[PDB]
Amino acid sequence: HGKSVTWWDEHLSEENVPFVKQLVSDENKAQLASKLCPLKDEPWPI
Amino acid sequence: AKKGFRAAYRFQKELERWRLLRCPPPPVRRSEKPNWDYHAEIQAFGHRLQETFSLDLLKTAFVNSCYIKSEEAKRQKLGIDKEAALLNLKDNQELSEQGISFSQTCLTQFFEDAFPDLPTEGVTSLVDFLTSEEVVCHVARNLAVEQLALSAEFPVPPPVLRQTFFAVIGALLQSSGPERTALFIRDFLITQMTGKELFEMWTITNPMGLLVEELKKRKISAPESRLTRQSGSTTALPVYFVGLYCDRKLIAEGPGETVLVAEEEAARVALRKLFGFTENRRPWDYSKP
Amino acid sequence: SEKEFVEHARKAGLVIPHERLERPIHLACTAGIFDAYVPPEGDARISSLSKEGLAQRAERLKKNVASQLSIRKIRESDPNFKIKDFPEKAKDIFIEAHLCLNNSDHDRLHTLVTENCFPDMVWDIRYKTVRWSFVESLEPPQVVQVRCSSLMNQGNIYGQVTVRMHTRQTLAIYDRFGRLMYGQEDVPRDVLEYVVFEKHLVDPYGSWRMHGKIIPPWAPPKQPILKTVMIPGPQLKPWEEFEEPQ
Amino acid sequence: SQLSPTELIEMQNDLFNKEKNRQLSLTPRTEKIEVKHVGKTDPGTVFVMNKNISTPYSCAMHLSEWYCRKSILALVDGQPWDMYKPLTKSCEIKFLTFKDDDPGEVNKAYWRSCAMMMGCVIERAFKDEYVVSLVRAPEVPVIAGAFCYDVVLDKRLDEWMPTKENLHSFTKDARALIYKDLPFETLEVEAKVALEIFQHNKYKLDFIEEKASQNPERIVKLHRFGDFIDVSEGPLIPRTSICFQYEVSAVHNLQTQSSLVRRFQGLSLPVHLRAHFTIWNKLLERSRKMVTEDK
Amino acid sequence: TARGTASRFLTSVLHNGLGRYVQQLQRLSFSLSRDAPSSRGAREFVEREVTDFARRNPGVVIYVNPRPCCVPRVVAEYLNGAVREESIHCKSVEEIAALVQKLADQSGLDVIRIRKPFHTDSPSIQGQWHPFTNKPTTLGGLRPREVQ
Amino acid sequence: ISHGRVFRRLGLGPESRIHLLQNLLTGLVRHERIEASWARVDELRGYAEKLIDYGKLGDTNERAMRMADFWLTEKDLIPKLFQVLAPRFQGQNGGYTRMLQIPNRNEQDRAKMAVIEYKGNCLPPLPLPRRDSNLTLLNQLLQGLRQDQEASS
Amino acid sequence: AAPKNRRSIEVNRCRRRNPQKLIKVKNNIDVCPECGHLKQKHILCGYCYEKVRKETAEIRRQMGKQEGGPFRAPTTETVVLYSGETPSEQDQGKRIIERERKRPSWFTQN
Amino acid sequence: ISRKWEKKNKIVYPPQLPGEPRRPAEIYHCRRQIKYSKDKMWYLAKLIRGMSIDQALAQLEFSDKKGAQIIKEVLLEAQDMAVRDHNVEFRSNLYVAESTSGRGQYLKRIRYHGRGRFGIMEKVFCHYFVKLVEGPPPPREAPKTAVAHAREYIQELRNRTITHAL
RNA sequence: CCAGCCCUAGAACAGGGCACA
Ligand SMILES: [Mg+2]
Ligand SMILES: [Mg+2]
Ligand SMILES: [Mg+2]
Ligand SMILES: [Mg+2]
Ligand SMILES: [Zn+2]
Repeated sequence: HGKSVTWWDEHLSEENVPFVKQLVSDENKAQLASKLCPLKDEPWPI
Repeated sequence: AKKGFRAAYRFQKELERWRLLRCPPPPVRRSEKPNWDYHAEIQAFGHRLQETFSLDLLKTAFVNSCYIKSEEAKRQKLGIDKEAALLNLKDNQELSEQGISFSQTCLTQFFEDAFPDLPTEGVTSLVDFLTSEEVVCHVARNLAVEQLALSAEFPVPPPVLRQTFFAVIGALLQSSGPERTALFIRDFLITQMTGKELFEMWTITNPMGLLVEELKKRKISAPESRLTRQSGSTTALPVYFVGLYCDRKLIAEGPGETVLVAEEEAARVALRKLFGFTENRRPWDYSKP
Repeated sequence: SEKEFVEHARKAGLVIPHERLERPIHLACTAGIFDAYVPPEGDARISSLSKEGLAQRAERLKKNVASQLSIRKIRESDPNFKIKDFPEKAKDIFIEAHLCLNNSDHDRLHTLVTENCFPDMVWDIRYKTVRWSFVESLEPPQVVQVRCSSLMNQGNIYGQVTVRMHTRQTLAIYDRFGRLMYGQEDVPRDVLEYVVFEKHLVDPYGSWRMHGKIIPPWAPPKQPILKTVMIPGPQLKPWEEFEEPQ
Repeated sequence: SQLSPTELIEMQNDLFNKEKNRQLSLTPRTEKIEVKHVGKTDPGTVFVMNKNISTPYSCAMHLSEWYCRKSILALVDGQPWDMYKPLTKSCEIKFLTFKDDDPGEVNKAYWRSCAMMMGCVIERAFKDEYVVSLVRAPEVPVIAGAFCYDVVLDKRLDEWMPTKENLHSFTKDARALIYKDLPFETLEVEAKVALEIFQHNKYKLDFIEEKASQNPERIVKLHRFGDFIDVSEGPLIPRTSICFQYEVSAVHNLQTQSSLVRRFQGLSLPVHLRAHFTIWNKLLERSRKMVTEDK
Repeated sequence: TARGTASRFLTSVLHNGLGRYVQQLQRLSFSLSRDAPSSRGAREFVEREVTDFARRNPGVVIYVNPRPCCVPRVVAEYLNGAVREESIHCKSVEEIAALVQKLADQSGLDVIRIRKPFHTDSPSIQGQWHPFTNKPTTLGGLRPREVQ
Repeated sequence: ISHGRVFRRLGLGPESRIHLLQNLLTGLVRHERIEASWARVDELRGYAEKLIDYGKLGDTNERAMRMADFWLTEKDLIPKLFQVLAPRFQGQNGGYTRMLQIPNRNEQDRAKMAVIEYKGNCLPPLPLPRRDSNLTLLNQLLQGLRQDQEASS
Repeated sequence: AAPKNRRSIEVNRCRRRNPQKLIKVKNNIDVCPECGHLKQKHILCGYCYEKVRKETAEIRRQMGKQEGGPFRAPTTETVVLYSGETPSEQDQGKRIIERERKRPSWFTQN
Repeated sequence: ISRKWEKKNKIVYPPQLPGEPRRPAEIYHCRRQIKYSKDKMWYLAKLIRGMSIDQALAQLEFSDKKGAQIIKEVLLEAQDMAVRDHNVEFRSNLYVAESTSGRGQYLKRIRYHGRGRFGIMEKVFCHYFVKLVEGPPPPREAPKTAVAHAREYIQELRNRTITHAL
């Protein structure tokens, strides 16, 4: 089985690529917003 | 053009040798080879073993039913009347059966009088190993019985080889005495047991179980497996020594890679010590009583 | 340094050396068949009756004046020529030719069959193993027609005899690797052909040699091949488009 | 009856083999069929195939290995067709891949194949003392984020649900099953023999009956790969190893007035359409939800 | 050169000599000529010493073939199936008898280097050395720095 | 060291490179689709974009007039440049050209060749590598994810 | 500089069989879904490009035959049409090329 | 010269008895007097050794060597021969068992250097031999695992014997 | 994970980027 190489743009569609970009972008934004207040969640003893 | 004939003939010999190395021909029959005389070969086979056979008995034993069938097929293919002499070959089935029976009985009796502690299954396995296809075929091939056996399929498959060997045994039994045939068997079959082990041909499955059964028979309570010495426990190749103690008395000890294999080896050693087949046993007496 | 290659294989025949031959080409047989016998499409059912086939064959062989005059010319050219003793000899020649093709005896096959029958029966079989046999014959071979070609430029007469043969044969054509390719060796399948033997009458020796093998147009198709065959599509150029036939 | 699971597997395999031998002996001779290739790549191609012996997989082998690698489904002139199903008569064939313009049929076939694989894994990953019965393969469209399978467990297993460790174990079992290439064989049988083939699952018997009701000739499609036999609609993929990425998302216990059935959900992507890590995680998180579609 | 040639251990065919001795020479075939001056020694040997040797060794089939050949040869076929070919071209009767006695006393095995001049089956009488056969045991089998 | 550079060396030097790019740009303006070496086409892309930007700037702009006079060798292209290519590209900002790498040349050089083409030309469309249809498996799963995201809001 | 000794065949093989000099297998090969030929995933199909090149050569040959002068370039837009086609209202006012061959499948009307 | 790789294609085997396994078909082919170089052709031969015919043709289509088209033509001719002459169905069921490249008869020319010195320039020519076997491609040998290494090492430790002991 | 496109990274081979625009 000579499997070929595959990147993330090969199998996607014109209507799915921007959706994927937005779905990862807002995900990263929400993660950085949730990690924005570390002193109130569970800080280690200073 | 280099004038000469010695170089040319020697190079022809070299080319023949290279052709032999390249395409090996199938083995041809020694009888079909040019230099051959059947009566002389029979007499030489009789005289080389320091025995006094019977010529008719040997000619009866060295024929095979497959050879008879092949000759009958050739007769039917050629169209000649051969029912006068070809049907009177006296196939060696009865001689082979007599040889098998006498050899098995004599080997069983020899093993019983030599090792009294050998169980029934043990002596049966020993007899079957000494009369198996491999040992009998090796002995016959070393005695050149294969070359004198009149039979098709010159490879002479192991069943035909063993049948012919035991037919020779039966011919010896009918010609000479039973004691002489027993000495022949002792000299040409028991020699294959020199240096061999009991379990290599017995091939038991539960040595510890057989050992505890033998101890129950010999009125011994139970063996205890104990670690005597060890060389490394976390190494990649551990070495353990497991000993068997009956009433706090060491009866056998075995080394191994793991504890289970070491205990199996200790059980095997204890079984051999109980049955008497030990490396320090009496050598087999090869003498003339 | 000035060294060049040689031995350039080329095949070019020219009319000047083709016509400048000192000796004309001696042919042992003719090129092809002049008068092809067209059998009626009712033989498949007529062969079911024994006498209703023999009577029709005898009548058709007797009433054809061309066959009668050809037989008379063969008789007057060479004595000891009988029509009744011909079918057995033809059957034996056919069986011997098949056995020779089985045994790969090319010299005997050349003695039996002619120069126009040998290639068509040796080309695609020279590298295959065949196991042919003869089991039975349902209908005896029936001499249908006799023709004669007389070329007067050289005074050469060649007589051809057509014989309908209904045989029961078993064919098993293997391949050069040893695997079975065409059919089984134990199936006695029936076949019905027309063997056209040819003999040169001016020749003093005159051995009867098989020349042609005619099959009826209504004959059943041959047995299927054990393998699967793929027919490639039309190789089209880039500036060409495909046209689907209807 | 007192029958071990291995004994049931052996009996099913033996009966399927007997039916297959009967189907093969139904035709004593090897007839020649003339198959046209109505595909887009090589038009006008003709194949001289064997009746009930040659397969569209053999047709792809005749064409080129690229077809054997790409083409998953076959369209025999009016309908889908798996690769390992023998041809019947002369027809025309068109191959169908995953990246085609109308790959809906191939997607549904891959869905059914993954559902059957998950069902086999669930059936053979549980203990012997417990009873486990596969109901059917719920035909959910491609828009649904997962393929589901209905399983009825023992009465004593209606309390616990498989945890993350159990889901990972199921996924490992599915991956090990995929590792060994298993061909999917499809056979056309009758309900009269399917009933005695199964003989144990009342739900499977009812499913066979309701599928043969709509069939005027009482024709049931059985599918079998390796040692497992199951009935499902539509053809299947030729090979198992085509399923590259495979996960068991979660399970949903639905209760009815008769009994409760575990609805196991799985996600899968072939080797031709494998996705990225984040894409696979998002699709698995979507498959984590509930899927409800019966009619 | 040991590395260039083969090697084998000192073995005996069919454990010869243990129960009874068997002459390993099965057949001995001479091929000579009647008029060639090179076959003088072979001719004189066949005249004089073949009968005494045949009487001394009954278990060997002795073949003699006068044929139009130039080099007198001797082929010894043994019980193991080995075929040893030697040339007796222009050799005196004493040398012929010496070669015949040599071929008779040979065992038929290959004439190559023998690694061990001895071969004893089970040489482990009374025990074989192992790294624990001479070290004393401690109370309970404790390791050097192990506390119980 | 070749850090922070945008122009690649071609021809026999700077002036030879300018002349080669000028000839390539003239051929491109004349034929609306040409093919050359991959590096030459990648270099010509920006010059063609700038030439279209200058042509859209109007006819009376003498700067763009003399720029086209220098670049377009065949003077029968300047009226074409100002009255065909520039007018048809008004709403488009930078999507004027299309460059695609073709298979290597059949000659023994085996060079990396590309084809550049002005959009909206009167030529058969190149076999552009298109995306997969929305009916594919992964595209359908992504459409389902998108529908779920839209229903969540 | 001169070599001091002849390099043996063992070292010769160890040098000219190293994976650094062996031709690597390219795994980006795919088939063209249109015509069924072979192409790479980042390169246009050779067969389709050859078809387009032949058609473009024919179109340019005809449009150059229409212009009997070398420096006679069209001042307006150009449109190519095939047999069985008529210029519409959006196609009027432009230069027109007429081809006897039918419009192929890949060429869109637009 | 020598011509045996072509004569190897004319051997005939005895018929296979009923019950024996099917022997796969073998097809030998060769191209003589190629203008390419011996080593440069051997590189492509080693590249396409052991691979399937389909993947070999796929690689040769994109290979930039001049011998790529040569070997592709040779493989196409060999496949056509195996399909037509030999009884080998499923034209894509072949794999390259052996693919070698040897030298042939060269030509000598004078290559001038200067100062009245010269060199014997050798116009090279190479023969390309190929063997196609009907059947699936053989699997690639995987690297030896740690378990196999440990087993072989334990076996080598166990196969020891007390040398010069008896 | 490395098809392809860039790099203040680089002979080749390597390394870092290609979602906010
Ligand atoms: Mg000078
Ligand atoms: Mg030189
Ligand atoms: Mg020199
Ligand atoms: Mg990188
Ligand atoms: Zn294409």
